[PDB]
Amino acid sequence: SLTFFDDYMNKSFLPKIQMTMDYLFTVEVESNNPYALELSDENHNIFKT
Amino acid sequence: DINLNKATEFILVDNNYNSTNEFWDGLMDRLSPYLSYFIDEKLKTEEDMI
Repeated sequence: SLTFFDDYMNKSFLPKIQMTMDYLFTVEVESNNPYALELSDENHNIFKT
Repeated sequence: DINLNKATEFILVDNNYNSTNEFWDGLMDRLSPYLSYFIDEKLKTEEDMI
């Protein structure tokens, strides 16, 4: 049962990259439809930046 | 002393919450002040009604 490199770099580390990205998007949800600071504009929201 | 906001600990809306407050207290106490100025228009006589 040779490789095993990848097999987790195939299965585990790739799906962990996908869901790690997803939770990383859940660290930018911030519950605001909208609000921001925006030197030029409104820019709606902190979501955007 | 509602809108003294280092804003915002709500943050809802980004300085638009008190608009809803004096909005709604405008609304409910409006129809009460209506009759209170209508019934109570006779009890709002041509004296200090001004």
